[PDB]
Amino acid sequence: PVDYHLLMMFTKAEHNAPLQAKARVALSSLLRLAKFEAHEVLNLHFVSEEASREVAKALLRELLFKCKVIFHDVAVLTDKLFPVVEAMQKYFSAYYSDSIFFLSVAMHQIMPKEIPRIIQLDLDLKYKTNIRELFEEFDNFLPGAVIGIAREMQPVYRHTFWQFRHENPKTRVGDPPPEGLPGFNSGVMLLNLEAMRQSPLYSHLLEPSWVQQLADKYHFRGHLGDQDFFTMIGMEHPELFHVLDCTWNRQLCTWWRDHGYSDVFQAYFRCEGHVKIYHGNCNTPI
Ligand SMILES: O=c1ccn([C@@H]2O[C@H](COP(=O)(O)OP(=O)(O)O)[C@@H](O)[C@H]2O)c(=O)[nH]1
Ligand SMILES: [Mn+2]
Repeated sequence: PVDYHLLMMFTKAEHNAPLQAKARVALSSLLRLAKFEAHEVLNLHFVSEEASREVAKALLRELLFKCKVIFHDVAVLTDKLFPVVEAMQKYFSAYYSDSIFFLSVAMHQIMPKEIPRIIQLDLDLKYKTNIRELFEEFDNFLPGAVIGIAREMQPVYRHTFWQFRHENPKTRVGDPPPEGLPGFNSGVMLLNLEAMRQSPLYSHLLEPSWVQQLADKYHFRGHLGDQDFFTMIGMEHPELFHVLDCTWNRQLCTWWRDHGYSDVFQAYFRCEGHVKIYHGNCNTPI
């Protein structure tokens, strides 16, 4: 048998109608279109609390290749994360309870060594293709590339990196694609735990003094959590990241188009081609 792992955040879903609607659109599209071979098996991980764990199990019954469903305890992962991720919530969430928002960053240390690869996914997504196809992007990784991640389709990182761009007028940090680095979106993340455990550079970029050094270089104080870490790391060492085509995560949020970036917005939001996964971020309907 061959294992394919997906991870999803499903916290505070109890008495949440907007969230449960999203998780219905997401999980229904995922499973209705997901097709695997008979020997191999799809593993669906969830980090949820006892309360939302019930909500998930109840939702999966309506929608059930074998597909094993694993539930991770929110508190257990948080408690495991905290000693590793304390020194970077003061830069990317600029107190203890909010350690679970940096899960992707330390996925290799939290997950068992038995798991070599995982795809962490948002629940405001809509799947337009078979999810087995996305796993094929792992093969397109360069050696020394640890994370598969789609680029950010809003000029958020213009505003976040403002002081660095103010000081470096020639920089590509915060610039639109294809010539510039717009930053990353955390909605669809291909985490190569095997590569993460083995990459010395990534092992060092997780350390406090390194984080401090790099945040200070970019004058970085963000609020986007794990997404902020990868994005900032992506500016220094872009080769750690395998940039997924925009069609694998087409964010639909247009907030910044109407709140300051009307002119440059398109250069970030643009994504030509047949969409494979939609991302209805900032509550944008699909
Ligand atoms: O109350 C919540 C809200 C969100 N999420 C999860 O965290 C992810 C990030 O939230 P959201 O989609 O709002 O992020 P955005 O893409 O809007 O920045 C979602 O996909 C959900 O899986 C959660 O567990 N509880
Ligand atoms: Mn989202």
